[PDB]
Amino acid sequence: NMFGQIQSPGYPDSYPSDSEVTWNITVPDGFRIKLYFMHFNLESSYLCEYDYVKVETEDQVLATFCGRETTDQTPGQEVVLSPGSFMSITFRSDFSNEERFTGFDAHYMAVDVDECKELSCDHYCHNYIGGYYCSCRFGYILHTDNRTCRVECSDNLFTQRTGVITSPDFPNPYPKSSECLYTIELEEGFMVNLQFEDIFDIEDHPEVPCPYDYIKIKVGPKVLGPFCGEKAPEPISTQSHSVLILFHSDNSGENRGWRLSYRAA
Amino acid sequence: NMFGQIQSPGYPDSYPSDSEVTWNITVPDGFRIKLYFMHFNLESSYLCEYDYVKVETEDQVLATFCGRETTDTEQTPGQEVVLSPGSFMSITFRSDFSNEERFTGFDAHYMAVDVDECKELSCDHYCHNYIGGYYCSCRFGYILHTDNRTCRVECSDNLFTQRTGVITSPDFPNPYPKSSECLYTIELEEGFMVNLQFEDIFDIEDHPEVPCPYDYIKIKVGPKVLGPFCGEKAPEPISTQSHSVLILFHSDNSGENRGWRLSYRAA
Ligand SMILES: *[C@@H]1O[C@H](CO)[C@@H](O)[C@H](O)[C@H]1NC(C)=O
Ligand SMILES: [Ca+2]
Ligand SMILES: [Ca+2]
Ligand SMILES: [Ca+2]
Ligand SMILES: [Ca+2]
Ligand SMILES: [Ca+2]
Ligand SMILES: [Ca+2]
Repeated sequence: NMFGQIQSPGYPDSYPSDSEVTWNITVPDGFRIKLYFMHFNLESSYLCEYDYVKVETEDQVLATFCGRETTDQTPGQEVVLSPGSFMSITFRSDFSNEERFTGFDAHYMAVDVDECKELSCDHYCHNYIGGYYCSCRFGYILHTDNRTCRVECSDNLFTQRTGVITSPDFPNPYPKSSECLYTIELEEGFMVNLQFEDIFDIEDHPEVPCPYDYIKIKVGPKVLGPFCGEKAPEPISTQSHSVLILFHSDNSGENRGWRLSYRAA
Repeated sequence: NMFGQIQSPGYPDSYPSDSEVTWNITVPDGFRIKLYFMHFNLESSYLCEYDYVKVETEDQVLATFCGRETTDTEQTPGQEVVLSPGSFMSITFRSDFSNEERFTGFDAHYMAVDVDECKELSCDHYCHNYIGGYYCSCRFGYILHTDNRTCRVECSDNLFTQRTGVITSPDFPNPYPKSSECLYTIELEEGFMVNLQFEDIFDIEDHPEVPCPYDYIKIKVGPKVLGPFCGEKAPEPISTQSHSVLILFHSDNSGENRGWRLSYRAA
């Protein structure tokens, strides 16, 4: 079902009267139908109510043709493309073909849908015949949704008296679908003070507290947050030599993220 | 296997030294292979002699890449697509013994691409392309021959009974249909004798050495066949002693010759 030919009854002779033939064309998923004509010779009438070639889908009429390609409503060299993978064609003939119209000769074929051109791929889209797939930029990992591109952002440990911690690629949009664990572990006796600076931009919601992306900060047996939005939390003075910062990002958005510096009190 | 992805060993980490991997890609008949790269980071060398990605067929090297996409004036693939001539593509990544610098290799993607045979022993009239193949069809009034390629006609449904008349090759003086077999029959009453006379253009494919090996006219009168006739020069007028004559016109699968016209008169 990648291709086919269709003719009116009797072709290349004049078609009979009182005839009605329907052809249903189905192609696999990821394909559309292309239809064109090499010969078209029908009765010409007002809005093709008498004799006609009707091209339609299951819920939509794509085209209706009648008349003669010579001096007339005809398809001409025009291609009829279906929106999806289905096309129905009906040739109808009324009660009298006294002029001996010779009908039509048509050809159809499956055409690949280019999904990349038509929940899209986060980074790269790759089209192929019958489908498509997504891939990611260097340094990113395709998520389990087969669509978004996450990163590994947990392989860290901050042990020095002062330091800087940011969302991945800050201040460029942070990676979607990621789960970053930043760990501060200073020397016993040191107490960590946290301080946000620069751009702060974490996707939020006007009514619901941080339903999408957020920072949580665990110090001792207690979690601070979640934090999101355009306004950073106020500086945080812990009484702890160790702090965990968890940054969660969902499958959507282009927010720029956050930066913090830490210092021992 | 209409598509696939290929990476260097270790990707996205630096590739190991002394490694050699070949990927053979075969697609069905009527398809070609399209190959492109999303990341390319190799050692650079003269003719890519050290580290390289070599793209080839069974008898032809299509491309050889090396170097890093960052630095320019290089032998990297860039955004360029590599297209195989046929339905086979072989790819070899080679890394020599010297990997001082830590190059991260490559990320490649390939897919089958339909050959458009109509664009790229061809259809006489219409060619129709589809995914994985193609077919021919004919103009209105013609019939696709058993070769699935040339377009013949029915040209034998005739009978000339009038005292005078005109007979021509089909569509004269436009090119006559290939692969056809026309039978023209003149039948007059007993005692009439048919004279034949060619006129206007006469153009039947011929050969300089061999008598009419391609197309020809034969004319049967009584128990005798005249001809075969072909070429650019019509036979001289033919006076039969017969009230009935058969003209056979044969055309082969090739050529665009304009044909012939004759008038007849029953004496
Ligand atoms: C003509 O077409 C048929 C299919 O319709 C094909 O199988 C057959 O082999 C073709 N003839 C030649 C000589 O290829
Ligand atoms: Ca009618
Ligand atoms: Ca596709
Ligand atoms: Ca988000
Ligand atoms: Ca090397
Ligand atoms: Ca094709
Ligand atoms: Ca010829």
